[PDB]
Amino acid sequence: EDSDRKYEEVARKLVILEGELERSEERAEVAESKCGDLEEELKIVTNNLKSLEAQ
Amino acid sequence: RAQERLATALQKLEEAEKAADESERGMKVIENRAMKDEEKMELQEMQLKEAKHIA
Repeated sequence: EDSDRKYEEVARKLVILEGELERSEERAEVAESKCGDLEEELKIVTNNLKSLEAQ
Repeated sequence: RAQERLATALQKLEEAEKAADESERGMKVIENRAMKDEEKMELQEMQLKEAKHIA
C-alpha cells in the first residue's frame, strides 16, 4: 500500500505538472507575439516621427 | 481374582483406547490444520511476492 499510494500521489502531481507545463509554452509564445508586434509598431512610429521632423 | 483382574484389564484398555482415539481425532484435526497453514503460507507469501513485484 505504501508503494501504491506513493505512486498514485506522485502521478497526480505529474498530471497537474503537465496541466501547467502545457500552457507554460502558451504564455511563453504569447509573450513573443507581443514582442514581435511591438517591435513592428516601434519601427512604424519611428519612421513616422522622422517623416514629421521635416521643418 | 482371575475375573477381578479381568475387569481391571477391561476398564484399563477401555479408558486407554478412548484416550488413544481422542488423540486420534486430535491428529485428524492437526493434519487438517497443517495443510491449512501450508496453503496459508503459500498464498500469503505469494501476496508478499506480488507485493514486491508491484512494489
